[PDB]
Amino acid sequence: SGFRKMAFPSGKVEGCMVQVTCGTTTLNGLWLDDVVYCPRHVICPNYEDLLIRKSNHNFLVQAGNVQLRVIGHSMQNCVLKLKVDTANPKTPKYKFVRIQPGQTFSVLACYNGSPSGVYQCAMRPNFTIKGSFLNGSCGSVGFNIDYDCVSFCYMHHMELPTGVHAGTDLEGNFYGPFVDRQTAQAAGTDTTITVNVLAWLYAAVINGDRWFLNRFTTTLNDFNLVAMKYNYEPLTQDHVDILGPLSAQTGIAVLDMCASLKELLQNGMNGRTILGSALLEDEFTPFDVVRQCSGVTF
Amino acid sequence: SGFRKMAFPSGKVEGCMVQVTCGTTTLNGLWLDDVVYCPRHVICTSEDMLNPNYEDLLIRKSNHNFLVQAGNVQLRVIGHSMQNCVLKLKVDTANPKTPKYKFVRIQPGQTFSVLACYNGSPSGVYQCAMRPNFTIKGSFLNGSCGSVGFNIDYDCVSFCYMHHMELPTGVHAGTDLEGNFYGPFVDRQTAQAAGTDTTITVNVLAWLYAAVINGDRWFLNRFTTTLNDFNLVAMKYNYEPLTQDHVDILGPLSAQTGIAVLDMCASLKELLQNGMNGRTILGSALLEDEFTPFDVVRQCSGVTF
Ligand SMILES: N#CC1CN(S(=O)(=O)N2Cc3ccc(Cl)cc3[C@H](C(=O)Nc3cncc4ccccc34)C2)C1
Ligand SMILES: N#CC1CN(S(=O)(=O)N2Cc3ccc(Cl)cc3[C@H](C(=O)Nc3cncc4ccccc34)C2)C1
Ligand SMILES: [Cl-]
Ligand SMILES: [Cl-]
Repeated sequence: SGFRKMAFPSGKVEGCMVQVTCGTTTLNGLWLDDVVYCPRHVICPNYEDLLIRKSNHNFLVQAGNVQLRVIGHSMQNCVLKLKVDTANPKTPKYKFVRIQPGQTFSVLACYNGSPSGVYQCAMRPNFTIKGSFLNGSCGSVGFNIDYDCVSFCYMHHMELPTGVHAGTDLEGNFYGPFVDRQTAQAAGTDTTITVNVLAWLYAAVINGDRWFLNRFTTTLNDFNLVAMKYNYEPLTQDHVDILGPLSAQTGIAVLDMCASLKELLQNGMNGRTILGSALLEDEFTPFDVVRQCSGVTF
Repeated sequence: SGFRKMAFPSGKVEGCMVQVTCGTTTLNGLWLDDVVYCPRHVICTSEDMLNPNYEDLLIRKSNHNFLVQAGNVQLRVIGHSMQNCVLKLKVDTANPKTPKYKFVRIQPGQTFSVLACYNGSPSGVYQCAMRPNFTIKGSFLNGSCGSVGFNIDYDCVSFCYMHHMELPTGVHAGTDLEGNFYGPFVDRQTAQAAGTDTTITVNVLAWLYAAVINGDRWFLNRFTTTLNDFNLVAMKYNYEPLTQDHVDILGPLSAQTGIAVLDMCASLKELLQNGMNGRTILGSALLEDEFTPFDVVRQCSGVTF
């Protein structure tokens, strides 16, 4: 029993974190084999012009108490790839994957190449993340672990004026319409991840919280008309299919659970809580609910 | 900016997790140097749990009855002893991944990270608090026994909790790493229930100071309160009494924000009376009590917004 915002164990990622310094800027880098990946704003804009003025020895890379020697450099989108002479002996099995809004991942927050904390978060529909980052956190990475393979999906680049965060995949492509420069940038109006709220309602049922269940059902179209009114993302047939296993385990049809959600949106919780929360939680995917209510190990 | 329930990076603890099997029971163990620590109930057979005589069950065991697996490698047990509710298995290999560590016993209100494991393999990491009733609101399934709680201040891992059991309300009970249980609990299947839980007042205050640091003051008021008047009100909402020690501990956060502890107490008193009226504080519609004053200082900026 119990339901917590759980992150993947961060060990395999901790062994990849390094400090990257260029001039007066210090941030975090990800050392995999003989390459260190970090945000290109460490050279700071005309990034080709700023980069051509740099030599290998201008980049100081520190792994623990050991200096790594930079022997090459190149830029890929908004990521700087620093070739080093030493391959990371702690390099785990890994992939670079680009995630979609609604997907969750673990963030290992680092400062000066040293990990300070791990937390779980979701890629919002507006492509920002509600993270916890201070100055110096740039280069901190997001990941998921499947068996023994680490799938790196996020690299932290910046904080927006509302306190939320923006970054790239590990190939340097931004999530969202953001740019790596000090210009007028703002997060778009966010929405609630509907398929995730439904997954969390199924987790509440699995843990014994059933007060919100009702005898009613709904069509997908009627549910989507109500979802649009409350700034909830549209629920698709793919979402209904993905929720299939949780529907079978609890005996509550997806559209039957949609009718419970509709009543919660139209009437509130009325002094009650669900899994110790007075808000409808949307940062647990259907897979996160299955994994936490089954004890999958890595 | 931002405020999340943040756990410590679990790497140093992952390298210590092993699987311990005795007969038909399999659970997790903590391998530090040449000793594996695990709950002593690994030697019980379910029926034993009603009234187990651990000394009697243990005397019938030899070293080779305990199977310890570290990854894909079997460790050889060369000695065993019981210390309170923990079994200490001496092994022939010292853990080369043993971090710098201490065993610390914590007080209610203190927070820690939990590395939840099954079959000696870590599955997830989350942040917890020792409730005032000595239970923890964890997320544990069958096979999680032996999972540990810890803090990593600086480069030293301080182990403070080992998971032993789930109570009928879904909450969890366990011991420090010397095998002493937190709370009036026993490692026996007896009628045992968690006492009435209360809200950790000093932690809610710390979290209100974190909200002010991050730029929110809507909940503040022009009033102050005495410590005694605050406690008379707080006790009516099932909040733990606030002591002079708590007021002293909140000193640094009071100086950083310019808001006296008893002025923050007056704000809390009003929040308990009025609720939030559609508003949130740090993305929460409830008053959060699982961040200590230390956690707020650790995570938040030194400059107030
Ligand atoms: N809005 C807003 C804030 C962030 N700015 S800034 O001027 O410090 N800033 C401009 C900038 C522009 C482009 C890029 Cl790619 C990076 C960056 C940097 C960046 O955002 N860093 C950070 C990242 N995360 C958490 C931070 C917390 C606190 C301060 C910086 C933080 C620096 C004011
Ligand atoms: N209440 C209640 C539940 C737990 N029981 S039990 O019979 O499985 N159980 C009695 C028992 C008694 C004393 C001691 Cl020390 C250990 C234990 C064990 C224990 O609690 N295991 C677990 C531990 N954690 C999370 C669990 C989740 C799900 C099932 C077991 C879980 C076994 C029913
Ligand atoms: Cl010791
Ligand atoms: Cl303590």
